[PDB]
Amino acid sequence: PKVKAYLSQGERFIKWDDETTVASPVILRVDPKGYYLYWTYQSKEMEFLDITSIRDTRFGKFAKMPKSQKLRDVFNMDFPDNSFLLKTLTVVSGPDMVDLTFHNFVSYKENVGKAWAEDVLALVKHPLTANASRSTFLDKILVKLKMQLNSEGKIPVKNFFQMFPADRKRVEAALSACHLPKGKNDAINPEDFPEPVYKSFLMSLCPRPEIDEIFTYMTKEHLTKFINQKQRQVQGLIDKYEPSLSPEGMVWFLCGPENSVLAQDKLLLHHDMTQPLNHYFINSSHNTYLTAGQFSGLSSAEMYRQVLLSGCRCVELDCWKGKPPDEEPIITHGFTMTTDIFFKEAIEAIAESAFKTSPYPIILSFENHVDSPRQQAKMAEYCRTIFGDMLLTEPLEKFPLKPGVPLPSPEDLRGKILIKNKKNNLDEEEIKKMQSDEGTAGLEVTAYEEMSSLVNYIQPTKFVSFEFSAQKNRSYVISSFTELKAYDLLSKASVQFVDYNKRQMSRIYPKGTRMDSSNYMPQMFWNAGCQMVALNFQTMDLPMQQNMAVFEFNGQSGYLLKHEFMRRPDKQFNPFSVDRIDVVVATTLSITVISGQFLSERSVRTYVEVELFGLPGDPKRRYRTKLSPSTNSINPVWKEEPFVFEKILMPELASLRVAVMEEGNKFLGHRIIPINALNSGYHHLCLHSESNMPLTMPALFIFLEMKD
Ligand SMILES: [Ca+2]
Repeated sequence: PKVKAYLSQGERFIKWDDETTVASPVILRVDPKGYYLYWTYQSKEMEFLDITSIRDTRFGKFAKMPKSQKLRDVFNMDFPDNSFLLKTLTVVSGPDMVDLTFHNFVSYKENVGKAWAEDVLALVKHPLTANASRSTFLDKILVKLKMQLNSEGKIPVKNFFQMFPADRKRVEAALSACHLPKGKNDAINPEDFPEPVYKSFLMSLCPRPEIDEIFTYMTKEHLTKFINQKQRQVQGLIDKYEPSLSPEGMVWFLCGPENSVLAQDKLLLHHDMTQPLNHYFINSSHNTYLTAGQFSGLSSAEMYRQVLLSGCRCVELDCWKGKPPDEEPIITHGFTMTTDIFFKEAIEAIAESAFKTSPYPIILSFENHVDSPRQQAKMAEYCRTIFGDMLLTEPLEKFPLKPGVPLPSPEDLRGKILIKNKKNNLDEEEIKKMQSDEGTAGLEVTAYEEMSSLVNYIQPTKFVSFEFSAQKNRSYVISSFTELKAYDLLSKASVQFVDYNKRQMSRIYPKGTRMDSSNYMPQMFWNAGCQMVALNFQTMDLPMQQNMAVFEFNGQSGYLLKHEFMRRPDKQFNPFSVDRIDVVVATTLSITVISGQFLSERSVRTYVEVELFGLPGDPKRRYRTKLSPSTNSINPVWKEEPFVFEKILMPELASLRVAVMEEGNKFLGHRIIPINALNSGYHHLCLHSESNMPLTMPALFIFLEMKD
């Protein structure tokens, strides 16, 4: 995705901060490679923001507004017919959904911020941007080093120490090996640090003798043999990667884009999007308005923006009456100490962000406690007016709400918002039981005409039995279960649950005892064909690590087509009891964890954990490498046998977790990858954060092999 020329040429803005009240003129740019959004002050200083760190961009009325009187005067915000809203730009960045930074800009020229917002987000959100080769992430480092210059236009040696902080002596030695100065207060001409010199620097700092071991120099014939035998035109690869094929040439080849750990086409939108809505796994958030714990902490409408921007397609609104003297509907976790937001604010947030990154339909799960015709009427009017044409207010002509009629497809409902709401306890012991399980979901109130009229394809009803649901044969009825109730059902009525999910929707949500907003592991519910397995997006624990990872695929649309046997009515499937037909494309996966590079910002021992998520009958062994030989985190090499996952039964449903840890089990980076997206051979596995964001420094070198 090429960086448009105007972005690299730059535009004039005033950058402002509310906490400091400082407003400074800047030129804003994206570098030609699209690694950094950066701004340059009049005094020549620069600040950089990784493109991969950007979560959203906002223009006009959606941008952040200056709150201090000092800044309001500067921007003439107390004036009739001012052009301030034609000048505002906000860039939102952060390592997860909650820890957000707002970078705020006001353009000198009118209207330019719209293009900046749209084009920058397009670069950030392209499924391939985060999935570049190891070489690209290494290049990102080089570009930073060469752009962050001192007063004399030179690279301070201290910037090398900051970039590679684990071992100063080794950095000094690598600079010296390149005939560059290594003095603490020395500086380097950027002209003396082109790509080949950078490569030499890396080879000195981070030697790769484990790659030299594959040479058992290469010619055309020998390298062709390697590519055809191990990795599952050759002279052109030598010309591209050989510095003078040498060991170093092989290093760069193996770090290059010709070698991809993923079948990258699978990151793009590519699933059949024309099947009934309930034939997909749907990315789903629980108690979306909460930023932290379930019992206390801030509620924020910003959570709706954040989850929707990551392709979440099902969110939750817990609606309550205003607290007298207030008479305006609010969103909060009832009977707790969580803060309140206005219902209106949530609708405004959803309307803004709903289709920015995915065009496919969203479902709003209302948990309604507003036992007021007036306040329900306000709720319904907010939805109708703010969502406008986005709101699905009536069923589609092709899909009437009658027995035997399937749900419409994601494609049939492109750009539509669907409302899930009802459509037309007392003592200490009972309270405790409810709090431990369904929580406030056990306390919903009757819907009146205004709210009822908005409900069509997602009608919640009390579950009776799978037999009863099958008899009634209504695809437009949804059943919701706590993790506890659904576990009881999937354990005791597995086949019936899968069959239910071929016709109707189920939504799963965390039990009430999880007051710290911990998550349950989603796999067992996906295994039963459950579509909306709702998790707390503010908690990037293992469940969310998996959720973010698997939903990155299919364009981060928030929809993944379920396995054929979870869809077609003529093949009964039981995830606990596979048959001959189920296992037709079973595979055995071997992964060898060979070595790691720049794994930590400090010298500490490290190890790698590997496991598989999948069916009950899938291989359950969890592997760990030994600790690294020493506290060397620059280039540890392990001496491990392949980790074998024998008979992955239905690879489409399985994912491989590879997680890198410091001694003590402190997270450094990970990947969770659907089995069918993996390429075989020697690869440099670039590591992601808990929230699946690409990390620049750390990588693993691995060998993958798959057999029938
Ligand atoms: Ca709720």
